[PDB]
Amino acid sequence: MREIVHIQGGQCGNQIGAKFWEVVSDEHGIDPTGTYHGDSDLQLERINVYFNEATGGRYVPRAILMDLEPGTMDSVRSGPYGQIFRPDNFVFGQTGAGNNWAKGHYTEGAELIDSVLDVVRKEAESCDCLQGFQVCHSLGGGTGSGMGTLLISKIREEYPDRMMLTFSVVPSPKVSDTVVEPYNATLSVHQLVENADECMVLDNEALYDICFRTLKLTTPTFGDLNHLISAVMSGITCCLRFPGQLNADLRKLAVNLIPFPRLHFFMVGFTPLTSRGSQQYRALTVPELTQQMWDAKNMMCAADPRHGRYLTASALFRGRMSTKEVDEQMLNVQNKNSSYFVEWIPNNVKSSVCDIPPKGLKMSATFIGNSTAIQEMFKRVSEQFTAMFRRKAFLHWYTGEGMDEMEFTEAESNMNDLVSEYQQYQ
Amino acid sequence: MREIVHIQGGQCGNQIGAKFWEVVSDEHGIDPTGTYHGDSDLQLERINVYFNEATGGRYVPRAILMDLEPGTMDSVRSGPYGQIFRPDNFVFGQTGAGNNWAKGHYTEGAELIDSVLDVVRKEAESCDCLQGFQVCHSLGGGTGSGMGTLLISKIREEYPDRMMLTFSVVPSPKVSDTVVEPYNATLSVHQLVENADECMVLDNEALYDICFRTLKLTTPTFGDLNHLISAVMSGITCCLRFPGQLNADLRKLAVNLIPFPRLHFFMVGFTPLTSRGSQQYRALTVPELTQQMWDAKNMMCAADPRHGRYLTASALFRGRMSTKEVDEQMLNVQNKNSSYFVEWIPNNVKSSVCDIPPKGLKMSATFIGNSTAIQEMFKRVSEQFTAMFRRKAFLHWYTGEGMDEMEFTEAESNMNDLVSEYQQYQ
Amino acid sequence: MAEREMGRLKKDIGKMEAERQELADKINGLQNQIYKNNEKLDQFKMLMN
Amino acid sequence: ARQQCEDQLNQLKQQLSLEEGDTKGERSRVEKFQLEMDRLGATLKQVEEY
Amino acid sequence: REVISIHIGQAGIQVGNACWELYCLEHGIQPDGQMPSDKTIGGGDDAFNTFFSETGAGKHVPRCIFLDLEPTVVDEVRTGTYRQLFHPEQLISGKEDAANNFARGHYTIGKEIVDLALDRIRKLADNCTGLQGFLVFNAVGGGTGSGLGSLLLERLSVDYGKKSKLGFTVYPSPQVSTAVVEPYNSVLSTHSLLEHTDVAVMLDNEAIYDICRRSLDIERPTYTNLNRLIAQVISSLTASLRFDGALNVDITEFQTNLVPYPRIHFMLSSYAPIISAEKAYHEQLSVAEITNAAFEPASMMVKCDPRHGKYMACCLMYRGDVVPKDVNASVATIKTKRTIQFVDWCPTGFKCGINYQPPTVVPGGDLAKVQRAVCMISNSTAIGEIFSRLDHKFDLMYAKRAFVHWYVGEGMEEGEFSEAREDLAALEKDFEEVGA
Ligand SMILES: Nc1nc2c(ncn2[C@@H]2O[C@H](COP(=O)(O)OP(=O)(O)OP(=O)(O)O)[C@@H](O)[C@H]2O)c(=O)[nH]1
Ligand SMILES: Nc1nc2c(ncn2[C@@H]2O[C@H](COP(=O)(O)OP(=O)(O)O)[C@@H](O)[C@H]2O)c(=O)[nH]1
Ligand SMILES: Nc1nc2c(ncn2[C@@H]2O[C@H](COP(=O)(O)OP(=O)(O)O)[C@@H](O)[C@H]2O)c(=O)[nH]1
Ligand SMILES: [Mg+2]
Repeated sequence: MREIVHIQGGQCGNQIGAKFWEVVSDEHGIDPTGTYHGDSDLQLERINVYFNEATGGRYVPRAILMDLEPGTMDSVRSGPYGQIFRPDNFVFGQTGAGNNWAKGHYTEGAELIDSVLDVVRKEAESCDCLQGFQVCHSLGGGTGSGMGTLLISKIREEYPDRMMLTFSVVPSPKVSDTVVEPYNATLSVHQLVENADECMVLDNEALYDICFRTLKLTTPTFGDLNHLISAVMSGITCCLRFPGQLNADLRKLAVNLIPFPRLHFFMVGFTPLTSRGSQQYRALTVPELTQQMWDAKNMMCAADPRHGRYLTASALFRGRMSTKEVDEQMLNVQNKNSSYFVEWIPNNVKSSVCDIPPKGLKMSATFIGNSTAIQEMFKRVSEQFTAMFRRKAFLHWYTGEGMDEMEFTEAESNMNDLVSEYQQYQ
Repeated sequence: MREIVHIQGGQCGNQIGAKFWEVVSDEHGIDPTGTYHGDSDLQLERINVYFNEATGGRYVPRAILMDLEPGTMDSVRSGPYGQIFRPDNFVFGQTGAGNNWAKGHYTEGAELIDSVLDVVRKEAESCDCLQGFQVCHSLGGGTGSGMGTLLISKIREEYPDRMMLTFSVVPSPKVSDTVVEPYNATLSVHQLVENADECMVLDNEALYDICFRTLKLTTPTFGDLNHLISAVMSGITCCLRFPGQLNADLRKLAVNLIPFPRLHFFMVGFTPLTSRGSQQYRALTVPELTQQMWDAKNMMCAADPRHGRYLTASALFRGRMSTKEVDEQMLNVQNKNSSYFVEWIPNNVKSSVCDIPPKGLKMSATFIGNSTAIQEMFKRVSEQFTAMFRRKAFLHWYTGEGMDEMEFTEAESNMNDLVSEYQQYQ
Repeated sequence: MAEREMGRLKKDIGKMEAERQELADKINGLQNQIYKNNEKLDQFKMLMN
Repeated sequence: ARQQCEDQLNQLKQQLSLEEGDTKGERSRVEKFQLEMDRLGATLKQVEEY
Repeated sequence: REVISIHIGQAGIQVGNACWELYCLEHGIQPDGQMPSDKTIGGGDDAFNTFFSETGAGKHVPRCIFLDLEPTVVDEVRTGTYRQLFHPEQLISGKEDAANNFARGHYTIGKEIVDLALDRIRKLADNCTGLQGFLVFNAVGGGTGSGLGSLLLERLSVDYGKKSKLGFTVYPSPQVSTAVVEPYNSVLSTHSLLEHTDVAVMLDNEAIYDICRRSLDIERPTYTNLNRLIAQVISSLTASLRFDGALNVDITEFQTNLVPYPRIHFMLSSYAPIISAEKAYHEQLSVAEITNAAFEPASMMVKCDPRHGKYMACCLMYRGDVVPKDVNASVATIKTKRTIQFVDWCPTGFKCGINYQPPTVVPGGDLAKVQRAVCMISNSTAIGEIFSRLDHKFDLMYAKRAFVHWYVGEGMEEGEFSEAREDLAALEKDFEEVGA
């Protein structure tokens, strides 16, 4: 009865969501032909949260794709577990944004959003007890950020009190594959400050560092990063789909983590994230899970938690474990580190448990922290934006598209006041 | 007991009727050789509403074909389901109308209507308990419009108390098939409005758009437009032929849809309509059928159903449904947008339920709206008539065969005051 | 060429002038109906009190 | 003659563009007013039920 | 649904030579009169009945009369590749030519041959049941097309009247013309061409030379080349009565749809795609671009810019595989185009007839094999320019009374010279006011 409408913006969001739907279909035990081929009944009492039924037992995701190039949709169609998608959601343009955020927020929005909003409205009135939306995107590009941001604002204006999760991968200095990252990132986070209700920040720098350190892989392609993000995505929503001994729904997680309205940027991790070789040598206990949690070499964001203070933390465990062990481990960590955890919120950590573990594994645990160290990414993006905008570099591609130095200065000022609030509370 | 007489005037009417008899023959399970191979025994019970069973099992339909060129008969008798018509039902002439309403109504009608009435009277007196007449024709033609409405007047003068259904395909703004359509359209509508009991108005642009937007076809031809119109007609004539929880025959439909004697011009629609590749992705669920019915992109007219108000509406469902369900959405759709329905009529909509879904489906629905937004097509035709008659264009082709200009002036006045009386109900 | 263009442009401007007048009448009607409906809502508010 | 012809053609063109932009604005206002109409209708229905 | 055709002069009978060179192969008739016993191309026994009428066992005779006064060309037709096809009496040949003298062809010589031609026209309409109308092929740019052509035209009009008359008249060219005295015969024939012929189709020599030089790239075309595509256009406009299409319009519809006023029947003509044998395939051919080429003034059979005029009505005859949707899609873009402008006295101006039969290629021809074709025939006001320039040509010859004696000494007084020019002027001013 609880509802999470999935939306995938841009190529990065589309591929990440495709892997995520593969993961969720695998978890619920349904073939890529749409039918059900699982064993346990417990996979079937909560399919309605992430799958609409069709005639004949064919389950189809409640997902909507959005981009401007047919090639991404072609790739998603060609890939496995791609046919399950309803072809009534493959909405797209024919020109491509060109990473011109002004173009993707002012010049293709007017021709694609009037349809994508209709599709999302239909999918949101399909079911009754809406909890919210899950939008997967990149705050670096043109059409993954412009259209995604305007669409998030539209859903904000249409559903005033439904929760939006924005799973946003943020560009990094060492993974800057395009030259115009800051002009789009600043302008996107500008509006994501007002619009969304929780934004989880991801970055390819920390993703590659994890794939080189924890997994110690040799050739980590985009597929494995998408798999990591998808596993986190499917592990953060276990309480809605599966029974637990201490549940944790969306608004509970929010109201626990965010103290003040503007402070809704999170860093997320995952345990156990272990290499194939060294996995066979390790037995999995709750202290092991929490060590691999808190260790900074496991955060999926390139933000170092021991460079600041934890506002709040949250741990979603999955496995038939013991609540006394969970609570004592969390408080053990809190007593070990008495400065990295904020002074005026007693026991700022929140913990919850679910029964069914991810397939294959026996125990798992996702981690969401509202650390204040995340200001470093924002201040670095602001520094790069000021460096590029101090001489109007690349600016004409947006100035002739509709925006102005007034809006750019406004975005920079909003970033400055965001890091100001973070430093003030730290 | 009850009986229906089909009439086909014009080339468009003949093709539409051929497709209609194809559909009805498939539905009752008679093969194109005139014999019977249906399985169930709920079909022979009402098989006599259309087919006069002859000695030898040759169930021949009760439809009469009329036109001024044997080419249409060649086509109909050659095409599939052609060897079941009657040789007597092939009355014709060998001159041709050539789009001139004067030739249609005076030059050739005055000597072919005797032949058409002979067969019509023979069939009407061979069928005991008549229910009505229904004719499929083209308003922009010369044989289906002129001679058509001439026969309409003749038969209405003959039988007063038997109702008339006219499936009339009207001119179009975008697909301008002919040059002198507005003259024929005005001269046929001016005759019809007195003798029209129910007038299902159709047009080809609103069907091309359906086939290119909803059904998502590549080559939408007449072999598809006539199929859609046939589906709608069979949906109209379902309560007579089949049992159900809540019957509604032609008289019930007319009484529920005509609130004033000069308000009879229905916009039709059929649901469900799905793309061939997405058939098995959405469930034929009664709500889904309802918001497919109450749609603008699923009408069969150039007029915008949201560009005015609905006076009355009727919905004939077919299949195994639940009346509580059906009526709950019938009331919800009327409570939602209260500005599109007439304020001074509670219960704007009727919802009849049959109990045999059509072959190849699980359930279906046919919509018939007597809305006041239908006046826009009449306004377009009337302003075209002003633009032409302002210079007596093509006037000699009429005035040289038995016409005066008084008919033209009175037709202008009639169209003007009819659109005025539609307007003043708003 | 020039006379063709002016003929086409005159026809277009006449058609779109007519559409503009229709839009003006639509706006006037909508304003009147919103006035009536808001007055009715005020009456209903007082009745609720 | 032809240069005068084209000059008047151009000034008609600019006037038509002006009026076309005006009608676009009018259409936007009409859509907003339809929104307001339907919202007030819904609120009135809720109050009547109350 | 049968139609008979008459061919007068030399241009008429050569155009008819091309037409009956094409119809025989299109219906599969071997060029001697009998269908082949072994192979059966196409089908439909009634399909060929419009132009060929069966006789006896297996010989099919045409429905045309080739009448001319000079025997030099009728004898060539008699002895050529078509000897057993035609009928020995349907080839009427006098003794002496009209010699470009319109008066001589109208009064002296023509008076003793028009009745003989009528004696066979009547006996040919006797054995035809569903007669549709008459089709005349002639060039008024001489003495037999103008004189005898007119004489036969009005003598048929007074006798039948009800049956329509489709003419394909080859007027004198803008500049590239043969005879020196055309500006007399042209007006002398138009005076009786206004109010007698029903639907006239204007043809030019120069424009079709231009088409053959820019489309088939034959830098030195000839009368055979021109008459071949003329016959192709005739077949593409008469295909409706013979081959069954979804939206098919015969002679009566073509007439009642394109003539808004009594005497405004003066049309253009175009055909698409005229493409060489080598470029039959390298160009993408489809409805959109063939229709686009059907309107370009460089692809018009009469050398006059349609941009000078305002269209009143148009008809488009489609051949072969043409779904009736992209035709409307194309005419929508035609309406949205800017160069071509209609008249406000008509809001809907297209009649898009369609037939399911691809065009035929004559053996060893200049036209390639295409899966489809378009024949465009439209009324327009730009023909007033043609009549005005021809009026200017007539005035100079008349003010000096040149060449007049060759007429007045053969039977025509100055009154006809005066009144034909007056009525052509009335035609031109009527076109002015209608375009107004
Ligand atoms: N397109 C085309 N034009 C032709 C053809 N034959 C002749 N013409 C032109 O049409 C005109 C008709 O020829 P005429 O001079 O009238 O010869 P005629 O028609 O036999 O009349 P007389 O010989 O004078 O009795 C000529 O001036 C040529 O310019 C032809 O085969 N095709
Ligand atoms: N995880 C993942 N990241 C990607 C992929 N492709 C690109 N990226 C990164 O994420 C960002 C995506 O930008 P992009 O989607 O192309 O912008 P858009 O075209 O406006 O949607 C880029 O800056 C890349 O560095 C992918 O397939 N997977
Ligand atoms: N939708 C549809 N329209 C048709 C069909 N056949 C003909 N028409 C239209 O009907 C019009 C002519 O009407 P017609 O039946 O020929 O009347 P007639 O000329 O007197 O024979 C044409 O403009 C066609 O566009 C058909 O099968 N389906
Ligand atoms: Mg000669």
